[PDB]
Amino acid sequence: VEKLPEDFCANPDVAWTFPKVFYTSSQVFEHEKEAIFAKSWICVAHGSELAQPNDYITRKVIGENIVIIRGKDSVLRAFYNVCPHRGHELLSGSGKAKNVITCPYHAWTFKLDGSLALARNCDHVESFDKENSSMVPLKVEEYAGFVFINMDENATCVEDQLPGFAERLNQACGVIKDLKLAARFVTETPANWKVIVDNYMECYHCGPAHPGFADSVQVDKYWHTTHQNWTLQYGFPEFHGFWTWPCTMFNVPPGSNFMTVIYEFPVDAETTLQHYDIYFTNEELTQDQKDLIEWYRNVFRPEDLNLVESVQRGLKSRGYRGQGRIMTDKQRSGISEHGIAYFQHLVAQYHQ
Amino acid sequence: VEKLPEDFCANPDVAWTFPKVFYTSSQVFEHEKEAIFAKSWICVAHGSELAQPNDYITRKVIGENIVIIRGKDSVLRAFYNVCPHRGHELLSGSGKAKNVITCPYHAWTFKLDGSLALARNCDHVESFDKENSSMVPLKVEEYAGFVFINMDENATCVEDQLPGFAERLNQACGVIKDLKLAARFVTETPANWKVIVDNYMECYHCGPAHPGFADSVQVDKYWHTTHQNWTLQYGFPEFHGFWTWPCTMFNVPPGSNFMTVIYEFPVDAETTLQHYDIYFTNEELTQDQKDLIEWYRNVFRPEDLNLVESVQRGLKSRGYRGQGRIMTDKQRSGISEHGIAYFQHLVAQYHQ
Amino acid sequence: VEKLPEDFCANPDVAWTFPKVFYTSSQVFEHEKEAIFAKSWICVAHGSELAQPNDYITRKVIGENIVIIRGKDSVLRAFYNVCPHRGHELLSGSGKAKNVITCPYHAWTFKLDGSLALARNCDHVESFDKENSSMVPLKVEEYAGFVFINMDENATCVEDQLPGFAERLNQACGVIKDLKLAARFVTETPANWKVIVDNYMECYHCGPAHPGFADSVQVDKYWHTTHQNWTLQYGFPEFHGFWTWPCTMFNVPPGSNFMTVIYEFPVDAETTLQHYDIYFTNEELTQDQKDLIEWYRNVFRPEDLNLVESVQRGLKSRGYRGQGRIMTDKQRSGISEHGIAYFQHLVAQYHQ
Ligand SMILES: C[N+](C)(C)C[C@H](O)CC(=O)O
Ligand SMILES: C[N+](C)(C)C[C@H](O)CC(=O)O
Ligand SMILES: C[N+](C)(C)C[C@H](O)CC(=O)O
Ligand code: FES
Ligand code: FES
Ligand code: FES
Ligand SMILES: [Fe+3]
Ligand SMILES: [Fe+3]
Ligand SMILES: [Fe+3]
Repeated sequence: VEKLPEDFCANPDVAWTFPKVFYTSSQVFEHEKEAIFAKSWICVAHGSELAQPNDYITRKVIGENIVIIRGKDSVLRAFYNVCPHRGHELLSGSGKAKNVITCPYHAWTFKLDGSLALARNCDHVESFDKENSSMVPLKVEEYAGFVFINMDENATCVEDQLPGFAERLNQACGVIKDLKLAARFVTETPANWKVIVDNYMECYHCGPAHPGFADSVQVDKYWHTTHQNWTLQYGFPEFHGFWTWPCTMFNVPPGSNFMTVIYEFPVDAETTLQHYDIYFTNEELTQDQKDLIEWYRNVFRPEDLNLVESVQRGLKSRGYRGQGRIMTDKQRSGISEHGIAYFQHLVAQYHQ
Repeated sequence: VEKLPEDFCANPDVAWTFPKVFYTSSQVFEHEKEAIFAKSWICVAHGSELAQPNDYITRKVIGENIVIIRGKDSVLRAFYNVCPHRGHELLSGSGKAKNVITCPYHAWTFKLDGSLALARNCDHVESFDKENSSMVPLKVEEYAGFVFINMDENATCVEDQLPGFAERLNQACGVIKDLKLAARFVTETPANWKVIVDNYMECYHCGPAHPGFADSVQVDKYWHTTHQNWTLQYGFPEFHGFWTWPCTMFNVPPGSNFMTVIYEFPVDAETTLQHYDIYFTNEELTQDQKDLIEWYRNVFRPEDLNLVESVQRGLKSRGYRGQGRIMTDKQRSGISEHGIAYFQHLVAQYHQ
Repeated sequence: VEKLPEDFCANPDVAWTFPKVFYTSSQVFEHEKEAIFAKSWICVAHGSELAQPNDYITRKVIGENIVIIRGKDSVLRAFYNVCPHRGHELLSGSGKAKNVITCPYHAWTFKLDGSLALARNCDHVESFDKENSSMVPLKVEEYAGFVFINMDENATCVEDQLPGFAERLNQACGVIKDLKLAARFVTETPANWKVIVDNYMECYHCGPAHPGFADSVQVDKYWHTTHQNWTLQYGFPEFHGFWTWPCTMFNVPPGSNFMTVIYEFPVDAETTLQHYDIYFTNEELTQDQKDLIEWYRNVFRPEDLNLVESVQRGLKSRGYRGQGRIMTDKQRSGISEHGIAYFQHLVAQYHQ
């Protein structure tokens, strides 16, 4: 029942953020849950986690426990992680599956393509239906070295969602096929998923909110350019910060020899599960990599987590007029907030 | 407003579990809360806890704090555990009440039958009603050596709910009257009460889910026969497992000299408080009895608690088609799931 | 949405408490939140906390984070604690502000009167509206030596809400202007705000529920007189206990040189934030004052917190008939509950 104009934030030079209800309403969240997150490609992992036959991972997004698994035939598949008998979860965590999936409850077994292998005693069950007792699939695709799922059977391909993105990312970081997961920070953040994207889409805040990092880095004339359902923040010692629709962020810091990736998995209007993954090419970490990981964990990320959490609380106040001015300038400077207008302009298209 | 056919699961040979909404909907739970648990006899304890005058226990079921108390006149009574003046709780925990109940807030005193003994200054309050300032009762009955409460004043008697059950239980365990509480495991379980019953009503899962247990024991016949709102699982050193409507289960393991009892006290659609009681006839326990209690606590029960918790999560998934096939076999073998159909057929009569 | 008669508890000699729904319903709370707490003067502190230029405190009441701040010009002001840019909270805790407020997010600065000082880069933002970018004020007034806020722009003055109260309080304690905060107990209490007022408005409970305190003191005359939206419990070495609409209580114990203040900041139907402040005229504390603080913290207050928490649980029971008799005696004795009737008669006017 809450709608946005089709031209909402179409002019970034004179633009404001959503009326606050869009950050807080459970009704708005339920619509975005089905119109956006059940019908878009959702990045869930780096390819290194699913490279070999029988490799699998599990993810939870908008209330759906999903298993992605590389088959014995090396075909990548994704399934709802729920047994078609009486609903027990099939796999937990991540690792290497055996040659069949065995349900922990009554030990029905499934091939890695989801088809029912053996249902105990089914020969003695009247009219047992073998073809509707398979695991339920969804779409999965490998794109740009990462892995995306899609709950909409009618989805096309990741490239139609993020045209040109793979090429640009492989141009910022040429070592993607050999990156390996070094650390993952798991946090349930009490902020709307769009508030966390807003926080990523500008550098207006890094001076005030990231003193130790911005003070040492003399970064001026850093540009934020929009493309097709993704954007690129590029600064100088190159920096790359990609945002991709709806809410996965890829960062290639100065060395261009490593990456950090932010995965946002919305839970409800005021809760978002975040994975903060750090990837290096070497499995054995040096102490310089170990220290860098702890700087991310204990110094950098807490500052951004605190910001979006305070904003979520303030957004409910009757003392917040309703919308915030997006501080875009004529020059599209490094401190311009125009990236927020691009993101919210796209979001508004789902609120017509 | 979610209704089931009257013939739901009337034919166990071709049957499926409830549509998933019945295990997850708060609307369904509120209906079951009032149509079943406020109008059925609810087992709360073994008789040994209330055998002497002034004995009392407290229970919480469907949001109601209940005090069950044996009066000075040796009459067993049950009351809502709330003062008639301004609503302070009257008793906590379990034990021996003094000869009057004294409310901790304004020290009104009540007799063990619920009557107001003395309300201070009531002589000076205009039109004070001594007889509607008594504790509010509900029905209680001793049946089969156990204690049942009922929130419906128009209820009849436990035998009308469970015809023949006491006669049959006393044949399975001839020493019930001499049982004493040896251990109680209290768990607030994140599963619908009906998922927990499903898990009790079949042995399809014992091989897969209780490996250490199914591996040691060579069971030479196993039958699940239905009766009158209760069922009996009987195996061969006999084993007896009774389920009684709505959700109390009584087990008589091989020795037949001790019992374990499962009490389910539903909290909401996705939460059930469970009591797992172990009763032996001797007050001082042997080292083998202590060992058996720890096997139940740390090996056996966690396996069943984990199953129902995983099922409750999987039942919410859009990848669960909706209903699960009840694996009934022609022979009604030891691993047949037909007990579930009987249970769910009874539940369905409450969703007309 | 069930309404009360205009004469509800108009006759204290024959009166009952609200039907239990008024203490538990979220719908009732939402009405009282907007009709009472967003339209009444809410006491937040003693003036001593805001006496000097740049002093500030923060409070939270009915979901609103408020900052009260004494400006460089020595004018006392209050603001919603939310940045007009993108909603980050502005200040935390209490203390001495710098000469401008700096937002932690993007470092907009505000003078202590709420007006925008500096918005970084605003010179390059098209059509930037500086005078609709100030912090949002609400009304604040110093009254009786304490500080009140009001969320209703059309509010008048505290004296219109509490006629004669300041005049009578300064007769109870003549040194209010020299008091200083000696101790504060902060508790999120799981009780409706009206249950907590009930608990304050009678001494019917002091004998049974405060045993160590009742036997210890000698009371030669104790009266509870009602006025205009406030009441006075007065005893003899005088004692004064003031309740003021809606739920701030001021205590002047026998020595009549110190004060105890209860602030209730409701959160929802079943949750109330309480501040219990103890004020002495000397800042450097004696051992007897220090001992007295601990008796309040660990002996006296826990008894009252436990009473209201148990009452809130009991009010939900179907075994509570619905309303409780207010134990008013014809002689308005020391243990008469007639004060509850006065309070509930005032509350009832909002449920017509
Ligand atoms: C894009 N930018 C620099 C604004 C956000 C940073 O990339 C934060 C991060 O990479 O975790
Ligand atoms: C009936 N059966 C054996 C399947 C369940 C077990 O009795 C559970 C139990 O004894 O606690
Ligand atoms: C009003 N009365 C005496 C009932 C309550 C006490 O004043 C509570 C208090 O002083 O904190
Ligand atoms: S739930 Fe998977 S086999 Fe029964
Ligand atoms: S509440 Fe039990 S006596 Fe007042
Ligand atoms: S939110 Fe306060 S300056 Fe950006
Ligand atoms: Fe940041
Ligand atoms: Fe089991
Ligand atoms: Fe008290």
